[PDB]
Amino acid sequence: ELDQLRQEAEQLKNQIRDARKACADATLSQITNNIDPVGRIQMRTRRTLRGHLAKIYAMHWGTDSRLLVSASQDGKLIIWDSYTTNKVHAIPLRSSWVMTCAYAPSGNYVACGGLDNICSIYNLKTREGNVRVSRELAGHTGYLSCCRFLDDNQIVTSSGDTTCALWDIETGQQTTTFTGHTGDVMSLSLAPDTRLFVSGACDASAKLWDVREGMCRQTFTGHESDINAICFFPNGNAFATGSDDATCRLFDLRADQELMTYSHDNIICGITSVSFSKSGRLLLAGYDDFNCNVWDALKADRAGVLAGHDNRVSCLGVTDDGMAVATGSWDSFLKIWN
Amino acid sequence: SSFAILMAHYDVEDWKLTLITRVGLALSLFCLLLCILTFLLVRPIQGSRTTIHLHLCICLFVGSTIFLAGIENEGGQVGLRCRLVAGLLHYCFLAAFCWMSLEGLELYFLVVRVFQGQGLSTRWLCLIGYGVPLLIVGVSAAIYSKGYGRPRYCWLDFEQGFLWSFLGPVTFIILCNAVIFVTTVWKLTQKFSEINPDMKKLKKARALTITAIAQLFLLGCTWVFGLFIFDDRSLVLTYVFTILNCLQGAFLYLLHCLLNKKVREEYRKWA
Amino acid sequence: SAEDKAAVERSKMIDKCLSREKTYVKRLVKILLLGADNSGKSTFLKQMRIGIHEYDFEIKNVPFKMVDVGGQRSERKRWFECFDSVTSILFLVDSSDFNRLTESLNDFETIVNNRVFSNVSIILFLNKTDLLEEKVQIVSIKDYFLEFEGDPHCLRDVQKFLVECFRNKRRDQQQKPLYHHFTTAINTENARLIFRDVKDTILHDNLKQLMLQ
Amino acid sequence: IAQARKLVEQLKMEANIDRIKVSKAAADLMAYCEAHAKEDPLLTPVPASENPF
Repeated sequence: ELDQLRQEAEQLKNQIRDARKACADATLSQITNNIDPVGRIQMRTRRTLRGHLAKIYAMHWGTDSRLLVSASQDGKLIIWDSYTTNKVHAIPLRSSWVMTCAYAPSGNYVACGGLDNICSIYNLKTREGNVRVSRELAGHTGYLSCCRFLDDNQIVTSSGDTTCALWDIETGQQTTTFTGHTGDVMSLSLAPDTRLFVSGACDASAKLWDVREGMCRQTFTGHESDINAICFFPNGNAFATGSDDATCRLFDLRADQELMTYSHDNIICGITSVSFSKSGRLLLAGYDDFNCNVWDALKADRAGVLAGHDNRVSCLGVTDDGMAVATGSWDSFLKIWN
Repeated sequence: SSFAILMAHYDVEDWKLTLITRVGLALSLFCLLLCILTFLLVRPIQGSRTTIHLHLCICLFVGSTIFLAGIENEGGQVGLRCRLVAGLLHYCFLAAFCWMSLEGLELYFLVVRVFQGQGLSTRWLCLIGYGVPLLIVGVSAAIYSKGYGRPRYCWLDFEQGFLWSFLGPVTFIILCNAVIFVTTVWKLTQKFSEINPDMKKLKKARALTITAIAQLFLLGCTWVFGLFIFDDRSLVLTYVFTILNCLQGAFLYLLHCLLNKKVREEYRKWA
Repeated sequence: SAEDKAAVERSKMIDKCLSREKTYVKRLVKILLLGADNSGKSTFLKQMRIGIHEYDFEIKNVPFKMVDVGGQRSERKRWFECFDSVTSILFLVDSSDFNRLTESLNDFETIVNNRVFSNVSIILFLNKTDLLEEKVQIVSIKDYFLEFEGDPHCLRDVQKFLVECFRNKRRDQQQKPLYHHFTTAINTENARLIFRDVKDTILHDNLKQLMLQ
Repeated sequence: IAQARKLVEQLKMEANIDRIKVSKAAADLMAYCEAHAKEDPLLTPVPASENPF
């Protein structure tokens, strides 16, 4: 009984590998050989956001591309006005080991979580300007690693349960649970149409999930270590993935295989965060070597270097209009680049 | 002419002392400029240590420059410029000793009040090390302004006991820093075996000696040889003080930039 | 322009609050607290007061933060690097319970040998010492540990064996020492013991910084 | 028992997926990048009058 299913799984894996090989006729680099390079890209620090007292582990932009939320080890969230370098809110947290933070697309709520196994929802716009815990989401049996709002009422969280969950904030219940990972899920990325999302876990695999149906559409492999960051392409038909093997990879949903690899011999440190520009031509990646590298997403070439930080660049972020890039680091500073 | 004029209770005169002072002070001024650049540029070593080191080096550089340019008197008459340079030298070297006492206080914060965060900020450090000298120089000038300048050199006056306005603070700081130095050496010798388990005994002696000498040059205990300069009977002590204290900037540069791993790393990264 | 001034004033108030807590942050000492359900961890915490829980208290005007990891293990780099700024690891063990001593030793070996916890000290508390005197002279630790040498009915031999067993689970490059105390969870001297061990650890760090080479 | 059956069923759903050629996918990514290059402030820097930073 067990042997037959074990052999069946191997046959199915071989069939999937054969289909992926059959769909691979011409590499992305070969097709993009004739596209001219983007050239050297120089970005300068426009703003430096100071005020955090410990390592910044997370950061998220707003839909207005002006407001910014950041999370640090000192145990609080700060809402920043990036245009004017003004602190709009400073929200103390019950647990100081926060690892992720989310900003609702409406701008009315922020989320955070970490080793406390809770996704805490804060209402930014209450009566007389008091920020309080709107909802505490419990049900994860491991540390919560990422969270992204779908709307003001539902949110997707990833944890160390090797599972992801879709929540209903009004009821505080897990509407849908996404299972199938074998390692701790470290990253999430919502598709632009909010219908799909990809998750990267500590099993060198990325899984594409359907929010409504709660099933794994596709599984992507190729990495050799723990996937720390993941992000869709702007059109939603592809996504990028950074891991601890000092390698970024670009995966196509429809081709269901890796397209091209972003790596260099001089880079040996892990990748903490990845992000795309507004057109998808640039792949920005944050590294443990205190630096952020800009990659030509179509030619796998280092377009530029963001080298203003003194410790581990732990998070990146590109605004919706693509104007600026925010880099968070372990030196308790956020820098805005153009 | 000689560096021992800062401590001497008489007019010391020796061409050898003057030549030693000039050569050593030129080398020390070069090394102190390097020290200021290192302490202002090397980011990884920034802290209270580096702040006190930098301001001590600044005070030593300014004092040594004023000493090299204007310690000699011409014509045998005490003019206004002689009083001005006497007061400036008094302020500069008293500021250097105040920053040395701040070195000692920080060392106390390291080895006695071990827990960090209980200390003085940069503003308070600057206020102490630059305003206590201002207070002492102002009070001394208000009481006895005629004590600034001599017909031979432009440095205080030993006839009325005015040199003790510089010696007394120096003596107090030296005794306090000696106490904290002995405490630091005792704790360091107690804990070296735990810190470095497999560095043997000869290298133990070498490392302990180098660390103790670096702290000695920080704390100003090398100026204790100048407290016993009253007559020609102390030529050996005078030469010892002059050699050890004209090379103080060079020794500080060696032991706190060339013997620091982070400074060497930043130097390699710069080239 | 009306709203801009109000926004700047609100930012200034937030900055003042952050500056007020910055001095506390730069002066805070963090300790990991690890223990099982039989280790008397709850009684120990209650005596000093008189998911992961943070306990804030002060000993001799020094702010301390004990981080109680309630049996949660992750063996991942992120979970361990969340605790890369602690000065010490406090480990409570039920010294009487010989049947669960191997599990405690295995947990100790898994935790203290991580690369993140290099250059942090270990404070090892062997609780239930009064219960050892009862259990010693009744059962033999050789029945659980065949490598034991000495008199199993002697308390000093058993205590030395326990401390040696915990010390041997630490791999090479032991930069910081291991502190062991034979105490009870209701003892009133425990806070002073932790204070002295942490002070010694920080003195070790300070003198190593004073080291020129 | 249940885990092996679930893994086999999930791999069956993964296998029966309409895949396309990687040439077409690369062409689509190229077309998207070329169609929006003028709308990328990071790729094409904006004049300082229209830069809010």
